[PDB]
Formats: sequence, C-alpha cells, structure tokens
Amino acid sequence: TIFSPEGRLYQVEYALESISHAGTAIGIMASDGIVLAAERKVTSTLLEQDTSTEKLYKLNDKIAVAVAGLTADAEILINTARIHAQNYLKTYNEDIPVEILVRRLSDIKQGYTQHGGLRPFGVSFIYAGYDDRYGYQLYTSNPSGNYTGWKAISVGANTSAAQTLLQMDYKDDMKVDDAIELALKTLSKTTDSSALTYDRLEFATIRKGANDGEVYQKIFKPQEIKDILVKTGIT
Amino acid sequence: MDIILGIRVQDSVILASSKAVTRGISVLKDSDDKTRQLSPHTLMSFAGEAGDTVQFAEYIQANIQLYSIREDYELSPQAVSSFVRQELAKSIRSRRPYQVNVLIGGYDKKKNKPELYQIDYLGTKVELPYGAHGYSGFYTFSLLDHHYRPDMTTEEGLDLLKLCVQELEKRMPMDFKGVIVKIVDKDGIRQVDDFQAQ
Amino acid sequence: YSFSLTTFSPSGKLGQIDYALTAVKQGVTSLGIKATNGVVIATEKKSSSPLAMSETLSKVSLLTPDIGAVYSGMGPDYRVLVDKSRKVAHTSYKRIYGEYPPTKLLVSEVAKIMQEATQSGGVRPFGVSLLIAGHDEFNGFSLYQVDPSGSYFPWKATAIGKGSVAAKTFLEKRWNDELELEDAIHIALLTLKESVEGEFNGDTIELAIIGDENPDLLGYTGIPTDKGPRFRKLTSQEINDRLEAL
Amino acid sequence: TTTLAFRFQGGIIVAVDSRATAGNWVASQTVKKVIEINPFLLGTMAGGAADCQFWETWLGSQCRLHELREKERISVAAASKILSNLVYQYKGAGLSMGTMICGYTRKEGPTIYYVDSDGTRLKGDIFCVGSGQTFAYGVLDSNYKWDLSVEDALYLGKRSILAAAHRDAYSGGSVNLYHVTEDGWIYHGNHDVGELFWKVKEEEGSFNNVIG
Amino acid sequence: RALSIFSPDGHIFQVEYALEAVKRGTCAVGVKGKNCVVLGCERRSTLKLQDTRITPSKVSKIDSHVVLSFSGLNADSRILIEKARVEAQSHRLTLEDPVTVEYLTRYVAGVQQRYTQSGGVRPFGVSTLIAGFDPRDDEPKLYQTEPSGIYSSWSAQTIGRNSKTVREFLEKNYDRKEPPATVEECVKLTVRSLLEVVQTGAKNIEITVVKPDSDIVALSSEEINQYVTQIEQEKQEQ
Amino acid sequence: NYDGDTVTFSPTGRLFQVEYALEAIKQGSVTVGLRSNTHAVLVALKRNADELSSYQKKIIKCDEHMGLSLAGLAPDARVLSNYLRQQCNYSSLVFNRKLAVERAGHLLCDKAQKNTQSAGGRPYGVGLLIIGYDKSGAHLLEFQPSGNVTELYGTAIGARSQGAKTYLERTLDTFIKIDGNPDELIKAGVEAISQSLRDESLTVDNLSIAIVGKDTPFTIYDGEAVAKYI
Amino acid sequence: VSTFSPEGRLFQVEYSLEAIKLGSTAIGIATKEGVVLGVEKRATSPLLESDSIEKIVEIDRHIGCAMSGLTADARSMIEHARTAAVTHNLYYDEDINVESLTQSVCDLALRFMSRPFGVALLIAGHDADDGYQLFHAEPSGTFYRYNAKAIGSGSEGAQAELLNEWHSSLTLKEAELLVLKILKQVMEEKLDENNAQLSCITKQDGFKIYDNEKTAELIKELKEKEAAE
Amino acid sequence: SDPSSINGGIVVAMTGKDCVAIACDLRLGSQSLGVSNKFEKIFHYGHVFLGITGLATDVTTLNEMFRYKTNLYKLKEERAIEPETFTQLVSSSLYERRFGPYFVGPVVAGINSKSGKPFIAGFDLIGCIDEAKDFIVSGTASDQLFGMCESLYEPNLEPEDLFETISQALLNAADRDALSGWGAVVYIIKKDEVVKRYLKMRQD
Ligand SMILES: Cc1ccc(CNC(=O)[C@H](CCc2ccccc2)NC(=O)[C@H](CC(=O)NCC(C)(C)C)NC(=O)c2cc(C)on2)cc1
Ligand SMILES: [Mg+2]
Ligand SMILES: [Mg+2]
Ligand SMILES: [Mg+2]
Repeated sequence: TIFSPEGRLYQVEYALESISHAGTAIGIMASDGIVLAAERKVTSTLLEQDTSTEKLYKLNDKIAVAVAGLTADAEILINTARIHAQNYLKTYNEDIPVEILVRRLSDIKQGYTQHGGLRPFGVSFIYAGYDDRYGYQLYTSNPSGNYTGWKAISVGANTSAAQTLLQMDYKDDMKVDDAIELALKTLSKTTDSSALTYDRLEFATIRKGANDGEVYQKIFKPQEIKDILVKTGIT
Repeated sequence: MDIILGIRVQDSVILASSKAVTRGISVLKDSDDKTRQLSPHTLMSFAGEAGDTVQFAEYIQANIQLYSIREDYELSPQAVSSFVRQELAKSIRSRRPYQVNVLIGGYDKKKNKPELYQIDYLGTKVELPYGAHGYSGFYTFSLLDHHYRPDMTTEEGLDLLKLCVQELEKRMPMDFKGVIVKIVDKDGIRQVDDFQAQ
Repeated sequence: YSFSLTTFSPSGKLGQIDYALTAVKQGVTSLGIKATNGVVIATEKKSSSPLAMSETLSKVSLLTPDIGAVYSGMGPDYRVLVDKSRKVAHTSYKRIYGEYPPTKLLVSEVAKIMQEATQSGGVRPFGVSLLIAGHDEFNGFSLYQVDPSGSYFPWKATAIGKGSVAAKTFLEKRWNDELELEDAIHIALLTLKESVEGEFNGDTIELAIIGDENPDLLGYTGIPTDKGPRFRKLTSQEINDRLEAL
Repeated sequence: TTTLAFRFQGGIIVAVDSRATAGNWVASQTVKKVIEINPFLLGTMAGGAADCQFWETWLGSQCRLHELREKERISVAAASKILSNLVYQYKGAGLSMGTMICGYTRKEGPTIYYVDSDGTRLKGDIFCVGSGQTFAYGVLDSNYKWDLSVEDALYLGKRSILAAAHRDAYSGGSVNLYHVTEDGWIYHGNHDVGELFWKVKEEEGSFNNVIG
Repeated sequence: RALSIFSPDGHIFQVEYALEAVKRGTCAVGVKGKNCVVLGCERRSTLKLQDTRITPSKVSKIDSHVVLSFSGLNADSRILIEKARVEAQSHRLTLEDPVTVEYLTRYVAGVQQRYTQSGGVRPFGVSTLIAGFDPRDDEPKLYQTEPSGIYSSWSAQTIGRNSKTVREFLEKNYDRKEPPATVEECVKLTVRSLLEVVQTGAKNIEITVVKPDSDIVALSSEEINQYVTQIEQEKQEQ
Repeated sequence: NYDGDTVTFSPTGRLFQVEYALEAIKQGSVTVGLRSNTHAVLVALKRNADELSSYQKKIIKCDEHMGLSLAGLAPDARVLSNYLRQQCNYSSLVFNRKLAVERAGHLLCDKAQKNTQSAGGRPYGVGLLIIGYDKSGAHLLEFQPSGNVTELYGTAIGARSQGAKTYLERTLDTFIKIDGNPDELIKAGVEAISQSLRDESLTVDNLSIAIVGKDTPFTIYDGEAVAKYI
Repeated sequence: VSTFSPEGRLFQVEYSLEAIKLGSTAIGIATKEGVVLGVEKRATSPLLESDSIEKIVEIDRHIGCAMSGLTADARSMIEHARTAAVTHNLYYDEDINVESLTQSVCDLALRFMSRPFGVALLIAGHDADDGYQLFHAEPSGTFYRYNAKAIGSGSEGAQAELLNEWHSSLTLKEAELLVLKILKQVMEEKLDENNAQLSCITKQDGFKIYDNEKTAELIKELKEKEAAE
Repeated sequence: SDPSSINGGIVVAMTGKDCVAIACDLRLGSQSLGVSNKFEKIFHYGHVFLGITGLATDVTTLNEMFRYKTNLYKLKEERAIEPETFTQLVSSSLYERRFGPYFVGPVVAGINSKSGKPFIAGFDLIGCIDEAKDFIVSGTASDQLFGMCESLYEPNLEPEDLFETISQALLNAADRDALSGWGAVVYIIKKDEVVKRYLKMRQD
C-alpha cells in the first residue's frame, strides 16, 4: 500500500505478477452473446472434473465471471458481489446493471490499494453480462481496482500471445458460435500443455435465446465441452 | 389532512396537491407546493407530519439526483418507487419514523407508459390508475370508480380532477385553499397554472 | 500488529503460504479414496513414545454425521480448525435450514477460515492440508482437499504429506469408477503400507468411512425419516481383520 | 408573544412585542425578541425564551462562520435552513419555538422564512407568530397593500402589534420596530404600550371598546 | 501507522512519489475562453481491441454545471469523484444552491490533503482539473488540484505525461489580453496543444465543451477530426 | 540499535529515548527554585529567539498555592501543568482540600512513567520546578521526565544549571533562614541564577519571578515589577 | 514519528521546519498603529491566476494570519482558528484574545494525525488588554511573540533587515513600505502588485487585505523614496 | 391499531393427490377504505410457493427478503430450495426478529422435486411452525377458513376437484369477512405444471 520512488504500487505490481502464472481465461463478446473459456492450471487423472468449479462463477442470472489468480481470494470477492447484486435487486426491483456491479468490486480492490495495511487480493476477473442499457458487456478487473471493457480479452498466463491472436481473428460482426471457436483456438495455441483436452477446460456462454425474449446462462457440462471440441476440429 | 391526489390517464400522470399550510388556528400559507421533482420524468407529492414531510422529500430528491449523475441515466418510476418504499419501511421500525405519505407519478420512457404509485408511511406500496392520501380518498375513490376510463386524454384527466376537487370543496370540512396541478408525460413535468378558473 | 504477515514477493509468490505448504510436506501421510457407495479417509498414528495413548488422539474427526476430515502438517492447527468447522456447520447452516450443510459448502467455509489467516493482520497461515470426505442427498459422495491458501479441489483419490508423490502414483494405478467401498478400504490399506516405517497394525492406523446410514449409532428409535450417521471410524479390531487378509 | 414580518414595496417590516410570562406571572415587559444577526439579517423569537435565545444566538455564530469560509454573507434561504435543520435533529425532545428569519441579499431580494420547532420552514410575504398571532393577522391582513409607503408600513406593523398587545394576555410591554432595505436593517425605536395606546386611541379615534 | 512522514530535507516522499504517478498518467488539459472552458484528454496505448461504448471516458460530471478530469491512478480518481458528487448534492440540500466551482475544488483539495496526514493511508495518485460555471454567472472557471492538497485557478493548465511540453506551448500561445472569444478557437488552441504530445490520432484526442447554465457537450471522433485537419493544413501552408 | 522506542531496554539496562528526552532540558534556558520556611520562590531567566522576540514565559500558575517553572519543550510543560491544574481543581471541588505539593509530585511522576512504558508514545521532554505553600509549609520540587521527583531546599535546571546549584549548595544555611522576609528570598534567588549566566547582565525582560507563601498567593512578576531586583 | 534524537529534538518536528524553509516568504511587523502582514505569491507559472493565491487569511475581524510552507496543511488550522474565535464569542459575548487564539492553534498542532504540519503561521491581531500583537506558530506547538518576524525561504536575510529597520515608533505607513522593501530584496522575482500581497489589522477597521491597486501605489511610493540616496 | 387488521387479507393452502393448492384474496385496504384490488399475497421462489397475510408493508418486505435469500441459496447450493427447507428458513428468519416481529402469517406450499411428496406449512409471526398434512389457513378470516376447510376437505383430491374445494373454502370464508375479498387467485401445483386462476367474486 506504499508508493515506489517511480510512482508505482509495489504490492499491486507483485500481485499482477502472481496472476501472470495462473491458468488462462478468455472473454469474447459477439453480436448475439458472450463466450467465457478458461484453462485449469495443474491437473491429474484423479482430479474430479465432473462436480468441479474453479474458474467460472455465476454472480447473478445475467452476469458471470472468469477468474485468474488465487481461488480463495476470488471466492471472498464473488460472495460479496453476489450480495451487492441482491441488495440492488431488493432496493430497486431491477437486476443490477453490469457496470455498477463491476465498479463496486473494483472499488473494494482499490481499497486494499489505499488503506488498512492488508495485502491486495491476487485476482483478476473477466465479467460477462447482459443488461437492458448496453446489452452485452465484457469487463476486466485487476488488483489495482482498475476496470475496462472489451470486445475480446484474456487474463492470467500468456496474455501477450493470446491477445495478438484475438486481435488477428476477431471481427465486430461476429456470431457466438464463431466466438466459441475463436476462444478454443486461442487457448489451443497458448497452452503450456501437450494438447487441449476436455478435462482441462471450463466453458460458459450468455445468449439471448431466439425462442423467448430473455437471457440464458449456460455453464457447459464436461461432456458438452468434449463435444464442442470435436466440431471445431481439435478432437 | 392535506389533499394529495393522483390520476394516470393514457399518456400522462397528473398530480394535484392542496396549497394550504395550517398550524393550529391559522392558515399560514395559501400557496404551498407539496411536491419535489425527483428526475425530469418523475415527480413526488407528499403529506403528513409538519417537519418530516419536506425533510423526507428533499432527502429522496438528493438521493435520486445523485444516482442520476453517478450513472448519467434516469431510474425508472418503478425503480424510484421501490427505493422510496424501502426507505419508509426502514423508518417505520426506527426510533422516530417519518410520518409521511407519498404519491409518485412518472413517465417510463423505456416503456413509454405513465405510472402512478401510492405509498404510505409504513412503506405500503401499490400501483394504481388513481390514488389519494388521507380523508380525500374517502370522497374521490368512488368518484373515479364511476367516471374514470383507461384511455382518457390529458385534457379529459384534468376535467376528471376538476370534478374531484369540486366534490372536496363541497363536502370536506377544512379549507384547503385550492390545488396545484402538475403533468408528467413524455416531455417531462409542467405546471398547469389555469386551475383557479376553467 | 494490524498488518498482513503474508505479502507478495517481487516474483509474485506468497512466502508464508509456500512455507506452510513445506510444513504440510513434512507431515505424516494421509489419503482419501472415493468409492461408488463410499469414501474412505486414512492416516498413520505416529506415536511419539510407546507410553503415549494412541486412541486419545483424533487424527480422523467427525465434522457432521455425514462429513469427516483428516489432515497432514501441524496437529494443533488442525485441532482448532475442526472445532471452528463444527461450530460453523451450526451457526451458518443448521441453525438456519435445520439440516447439516452439504460437503462442498462446509468445505467452502473451512477454506474461508484458512484464507482469512492468509490475509488478516497479525497472523500466520494454518500449517495444514485437510482431506474432507462426505455425503449429502443432492451431490452424493465427495472428497476434497484444502490447502493453507484456502484453495480446495475435489478428488477421486489423493494423498498428502511426506510420501504423497509415491502414493498419488500408487492410487492412480488402482482407482476405477466402479469400486465398491470394501475395495477402496483395501486399496487404502495397501497405499498406507508403503509410507509407514515401523509397526503397521490397527493401533498405528486410523481409518474412517463415509458409507451407509448406521441406525444403531443414532442413539434413539422412533423417527424413521432420521436414519443416522454415515460417518464411521473403524475400530482397531476391524482394521486388523482386514490386514490378515492382505 | 406577538411577532410579525411582512414584505412590501419598500422592503420588509418587522415588529415584535416585549413580554415574557411564566404561567400567569408577567416575568418581564422589556425583553428583546429580535436578534440582529448581521447588518442585513434579523431573527424573531416566539415560544420558549431560552430555546429561541440560545439557538438564534448560535445561528449568528454559524452565519459568521459562513462569512469567513465563503467570503460572502449567508443567504436568508441558507441561514433559515441551518436553524431549521438543527431544530429538526431535536424533534420530539420538547423544544418550543416559532421564528422568522428576515433579510436582504442581492440574489434573493427581501426574503422572509418562517421556521418552527416542528421543523416547518416556509418562504412567504406575511407571517405572524405567537399567542397574539391572530390578533395581528386581523389588523394587518385588512390594511395590507403591496404599495404601502415606508411610513405607512411602519405604522401598520406597530399598530398590528398594538392590537395584539391589547387583546392577548400574553402579549404587551412595548413594540420594537425594524425596517429592512437594500442597505440592511434600520431600527425604528421602542414604543411603550403604556403611552402608545392612548396616543393611537386619541389620534386614530379607535379602541371604542375602551373606557374613557 | 504513519506512512506519509517528513524526510531530513523537509519532503514528504509519499506525496512526492504520488506526483510521479500523475506524471506517468495520460495527459489532460483545460483552457478557458471568454465565455467557455474546454477540457481535453489523450487516450492510452497498452492494448487496443476495447469497447468504447461502456469504458469510462476521462471527463466526469460532478454536478450539471461542473466537470472533473484527472491524470494519474484511474482507480484513485473514482473515489475522489464519488465524494465530490456526494458533496455536490449535500451542498444543494443544505444551502439551496449548487456548489461554486471554487467550493467543489476546495472540497476535493481538502480530501487529498487529508490523506497526506492520516495513519495507514497512502496519498492520492491523482491531480485534477475541475471546470465549470458558478450558478447564475457567466465568468468561466478552471482549477487544478494535486496530491498534496494545493489548489489554484488557471487561465489554462495541463497535467500528466509531457505536460512539461504542453505548458511551454500554452505559455506563449495563450494571450490573457485575448482569451479565445469563440467556443471554436478555444477548441482549436486545445487541439494544437494536445497535438504536440499525442503523435497524430482522432481516437487519441477527446474534447468536452462546458458553457454557462449546465450546457456541457462531448464531441465526436469526426467533430474533433475537423480541427485535426485545419491545424495540420495551416502548418503545412507555411 | 536500541534507541528506536521507549518500549526497549539496552543490554546495560538503560532506556535511551528517556535519556535523550532528558537532553532537551539541557538546551532549556536556566531556571532556579529555592525556599525558606515561610516562602518559596521561582526565578526563571527567559530565553529569546531573536532580539525582536518575546523572552518566552517559563512560569505557569497551577492553583492559588502552587505553581511551576519549565526547562525544555514548552508544549510538554503545558500538557503537564494542565494536568496539574485539573488535579488541584479536583482536590478542591471534591474534598474542599488544597492539594499537597508532595501529592502533586507523585501524580506527575506517575503521568511521566506511563509515557516511558508504552509503544507509540514518547517520554515528556521537559523538567519542572514546583513550588507551593500547603498545610506543611513551603515546598520545592524537581521533576525529571524520567518520572523522578525530588524535594529540595533549592535547585536549578536548564543550561549551565550547575553554577546556581553550586551557589545554592553553599548558601543553604543563609537562605533557609529568610523567614518573614520576602524580598530577601528573591534576592538570593537572583543572586543564584547569575552564577549560571555568561550571555549577559540579566535585564528587565530576561527575568521572571514567582512567589508563594504563608499569606501570599502564588503570583508571577514580570518586567517593571521585577526592576527592583536587578 | 515521536522519536527523540540524541540531541533531544524531535526528528519529525525538525524536518517539518526544513519544509517550512522551502516555502514562500511571509513578513509581519507590529506597530502601535496596527500590524502589517505581507507575503510572496510565488506563482509556479504565468498562466496561474495570482489572485487565487490565498496566503493571508481572515480568522476574525480582529485577527489575521499569513502562512509559509506546505500551505495545504493550513486549511485545518485556519478552520480550527475560526471555530475557536467564533465559539469564544458565542460562550463569552466578546472577542478572543490574540494570544488565546494562537495557543488554541498551537494546541491543535501538538496532536500527533500521522505527522506534524508542514507550515508555520504568523498570527497578527489586536485586543484591548495587550494591544497590537504578532505571533509565530511553529508545528512544534510552540509560539513566540515578535515585534517583527519573517518566515520561509528569505527569512534569515529578512530577519537581519528587520533587526535594522524596526523601532518602537514606526508609523503604519512606514511599516507597510518596510514590508514591501524587504520582500523586494528577498523575492526571486521583481516585486509587483501581482506577486506580492499586503494586509493589515487596525483597531478601528479590523483585518483588511489590500487590493492590487492599493498595493501598486505603495510599490511606486517605495521606489521613489529609495531613489533619493 | 392491531397491525394484523389494518390492511386485511387471507391465504389458504391444501394438499391433494400428487398436488398442492394455495389461494389468496386480492384486497388491500386501509381500515374501512378499500384501496387496491390487485394486491396478490402469494409469491414463488422456483417451485416453492409462499403466501403472506398481515401488515402489507411486512408482506412486501418479507417477499423481497425471501427472494434475496433463495437467490443466494441457489447460487451457493447450485439447486433450487425445497419446501421443507424453505420452511425452516422462514421459521428462523422470523424468530430472528423475536422482540420486534413482522406482523404476518406466512404459508408455504410446494412439491418436493425429489420425493414428489406434497408439502404445506404455516407459521405464527415469530416463526412457530404449524405442520399439517391437510390444510393451513391465515388472515383476518382465519376462523371462517378453519370452518370451511374442516367441513369441505377430504384426503386425495384430484387437482381439478381440489381446485373446487379450495375455491369454495376461500370464497365463502371471504364473504363473512369485512376486510377480505375484492378478488381471489388460486394456484394449482403439480410436479410438472402450475395453473393460476382468477376467481369471480363479490366486489363488496
Ligand atoms: C427573549 C425572549 C423572551 C420571551 C419570549 C416569549 N416567551 C415567553 O415569555 C415564554 C412563554 C411560556 C413558554 C415556555 C416554554 C415553552 C413555551 C412557552 N416564557 C418563558 O420562556 C420564561 C422566560 C423567563 O421567565 N425568563 C426570565 C427573564 C429573562 C425575563 C428574566 N421561562 C419559563 O417559562 C421557564 C420555566 C421553566 C421551569 O423553565 N423556563 C421570547 C423571547
Ligand atoms: Mg388470525
Ligand atoms: Mg369479504
Ligand atoms: Mg364493501
């Protein structure tokens, strides 16, 4: 929580450094939806991938996050985010606008930046959400309390590599299925591992169902990831 | 009791509020505006205990104005009303509750529909085609039950109010010194100054 | 002393959590294996002297009638976490919903307590890793590992402490998704034989199962909707019976 | 007590009586019920003598503090609201006061606020406050014109207080007169009812209810 | 625990290092015309693939008549902006008048100052430009605050990376005798000054115009691009 | 490495922060105290920062029967004399009892002690001479920020205090007998304070005098009123 | 933060005083006809509007003060001083004594908030018992009365010139000129009405800050008086 | 001045064969004055239904509170709350305000998604649980409702028959109460679907 002679925040810099070793997560914003994909760092045959959750968390019915960093620090912040959403809904009888929830979380992080003598949370988030003001939105926050919005973005390990690729293949008039594909390809080329299997992945989409008028959050089952791997030719 | 009345026609909400302020044996003012603009499309009328009344309204006003600027966006009438309800429902169980009743009239631009909310000091909220606080409702509710129609024009709604006011000038014991009338539609909030002669 | 004793180093490591993991590394080995109708947790009762009474030490602890825990690293750190965990199962869950929490959520709460020791002022992280085995109506059987960071993960089978590396290996060869509980117990007994140096009998080995409901461990009859604890510690006599048929 | 303030062409007239009572006991006939806050600001007092005197003396302090902070005299709107907000904190604790804050500022012109311990705050052109209020309203409302000359407006205020001193048991003593213009307040003397009544009776030919 | 302390030379190093974070912050400028004030801010280059619809631009509304821009730590600025917005509403509520720009500046300056002398807090890595018009008044206003809590008004002023440079420009180009009597020639001077540091870009420069009686409009990429063209022409005409 | 805080002993059992606080006294302008059996006097040479400046006030009244002179940090004399005012006041209001000088001593010692034992705080950095007339006669006290207090017939503190402390150490049998004679005790005081001068001849602004006694309430003399003593 | 050096001074207090030496000059002169306070504006640039530089402030009608050092630190002292003067008037129906007001500000100063103030103050006023007065209030919590005093970067030089020029019958007009003079000498820039500011407090009229036009006339009168020898 | 009697209202719930029903009136009054005839007193959180009578402000507040809690519950537990469990949540949230209670009479109704076993329950204002297998009543016409149900009710009614029984109980109980009526809605609840019906009733 102190400044360097250069005007930088030691503990913050070092926290970003911590994150740079965490499994990669990618957010891609389409025209008709949003993709979240994330790579599980350190796996084993015995690790129970079925009843598992470590990188993709539901915040709300309209908002999900992807986590890079310390899992336990993340649960702390997810939990208070879930509560802030509910307070907003109780107060106003309207689901919380994505930006507002994101601003709140960033503010909490910024706090540890500026007072109390406690270590910052070693966590970066990608936020995928929908609201009636701006429709689909993608956000990112890191230990500095800073947040920004994106068409596509990545966090954790190998962001320079992954960033370049997304910049190369993303286009404004994309569709969700293409974004799913783009997400998988990008993780496919930045993995620190042999090849991309299903047990090393978490996957989620936010789509405005063509039959209805309401928004659906899907967190892909193990078998569903396995399938979406074959279609795009990674078998 | 002060008269606060509200009626929502097809394309607007109309608020009418008594102009008298009476302490004890004297009418101190005959031109009081018992209303605060919450946002350019949302208006609140209020009546109740002497000090509580304006302090509550100004407190709600400051909170709503602050939200507007933080988000550069106007909250929906529904949202504003849920905020007011919760505020009242908190106060009902505190050491000294606000003794204030309110009507919230707003035009929801996202839905293009006018909305009227009635809320008492306990935090009892309800959405209605017409509403009133205090003794007023005892005369006007039946009037409107009879003469009201969902698809009235703003001009029809004002003639309906004239009727409401007339009944209250005929049968109510206190001289409430006429009403101030205000319209909330797609274009915001204006004050009909022509009510003392029509 | 109101500042965090666990900070980030320039390499981005959190020193105290690493050192806590090292302490866990020196700990006696413990394991869990998930069967299709059960989970087993097991460890060695390292007697510091033969004068000490082995039974008087709970290395395997009941947290709720369907959730057990075992550990590696610092015994006293574990003992206070069991206490805080039992209490939180009540304050955060049973006193609210009138049922005991599901495994993942209790685990979640323990993880919370450990995370806090990673960040609050004036404290050091817990020097333990826990294996928490349990059952609940909606998720069935599960097994989770919790580390000094407050991180947790579900395993089909795993082992922690001293001889973990070799034991993870041995389990990997022996684990299939069709194991009966008695099979998982047997496998657990084998894995444990490799890590243990001296005597290897029922009085140096602690084992508990999360299995079927034990009506005769309930304390009362009358309410048939209540069937009793799934957690059961095996007796010294019951272990030896399964050792002779090695 | 009777206090009045009204607005007209030539600014603001402020008049008050000077009687303090405890039950039926007349405690004093020479009590100051106007506080001169700054050369452009006046406060009038009715209800509990202590409550008014204490809190309006304090009001002057908070007003001075504004002058130092913002390098500018406080507005009537803002001064009135300091008292109003204070008094609202105390609501229910039994404070008893009804006051008028009167003054001129360039942006506001002549302004009058009525503030009471209920927390009521009203802007207006004419107020009477206190146990004699209705006696003053009676005389004042039926002689009030916007275009009253300064000299006629001073008399009206004076006479309206006289009216209440006469009929209200809890009013009396003397009249204290103030005129508020662009240049600030001007004191227009202390007038003992003992003398004032007879003069006004003789000169105006009123008070025919009265013996000889 | 006292973090902002004095050193032997009589310097508060944390306050000093906070200034370094402002220096590292993207540039911001404000100039005040005869009947306007214009605020201009450069745009970063860490990555580009952003969504600009939702991402917070550099000029924040405090009340309907006052705006705030900053150079420095982005996260620190949100906190100062919130407190400023809360105070703005609070002043209306108790004084029945909106804040003067000077008052809102003194408030923000005070907050920054407070964080230079409290245990367990670090100063704000932020300097602000605060611009607008007092209620019912037409004389334009521009003020600067810094992490130490000092504040003052400026004919024109710049802060952030390469403000050193752009202050040089304005010092010879701004004539006190003749403030840019048009909204137009005010934006012109503001664009010229940013150009020296920005290295050509329409998606680089953003502009906001503030006029009396709560008249505040942001410009569009193209609207600015028109000034970009006429300035690069009149320099190439020589 | 052991002079960081007062909460720390050195290997030889010393408290350096206290010792350093004691040092601030030695930079204080000199002051003298002395008493017969019927009076007690404080003489305090005041120090000036510039020739245009005050010769800062070194004598503070504590009650009608008690007072003190300071050498060191003036703010600290203000904290402590204030506490002494309260303590003397409490004795009056609650017990209708004038506070014993000794009792003042014990109270100051205890206030100073706490500041030598807790982290975050710092020892007081001022020495005080305390005179009073109570129910057991005249009294002079010396307070050190270490929390040590001593009762003396006479003494001096501040820069070059040793001169006056030596003069008084010998003049003992001459002044202790100045009973019923006020002006002659002030004389002896002034005659003592000069044995520690060097700077100059003590002037009409240089000098500050305070007397308390049998039928004399504690009074401070400054300027024109002290002219007859130079 | 509350540590003693072996010399028995407070590290943080001594360093605070070093910060003050880096500040703009402030000079005060006390006469029998008033007390004058003057300051060096020191704009960090010609674009800065010099009239927005507030280094002489009113505390009450009878009390003004000039500052030098980290001037942002002085807001809370000025506020405390104003509150204290006003409160005293509320509780006692009179003007606070100048010394009492200074003592109250010095009391605030003692209250080691994470660090000492990085600003010294010249407090000038009048009162019936002790007449015209000048005080220097350091962040130590100590205060000193002076017939004349200077603080900030030009102080060592200025104090010597004040030693020469001061005598117990300086007229107010004489004293004003002296402030301008000594400021002209010690300022980096050439003294004019935009980078120096004069003020005084007289019993009859209270604390008044001189407007630029009135200061200019005094600068002109000063130049003319010196061009005689 | 009894907060239970200011606004008015009734809720009843009954079990049938592999189904449950919960019904309520629509009146919202202030004393004698009818104010709103569209004030529904039944809410749902997933497949769990909660009816609330009593002081209208507390009815609103309680629904909002239980929306909040069951939302968070769904997020953490990753499944919908069941009736048996929600009941315990209601109970403890009410008992938490033991010395400043919400003035309400809540009723729970739903089917257990695992057992298929139909479930109803009621509570007093401090969370005491009434667990009847047959019917639960609440509101200002509770006596009348008790009379109707004990008379009309039988075990194992088909959804279509249960609809008639519960409607007749409500409608006739309502009609002997000054403060209830002004409209009525009935929810028939089965494992698979839920039908909501608005009743035609006396508007006096
Ligand atoms: C300055 C000034 C004086 C008088 C007034 C007019 N008020 C009044 O005259 C009220 C009327 C009664 C009342 C009391 C409390 C609440 C409501 C009404 N009387 C009062 O407050 C009188 C004032 C009084 O007697 N003052 C003594 C002198 C200053 C004259 C020496 N006090 C009390 O009634 C009173 C009694 C007790 C017990 O505590 N206060 C206004 C302003
Ligand atoms: Mg009942
Ligand atoms: Mg009925
Ligand atoms: Mg009826």
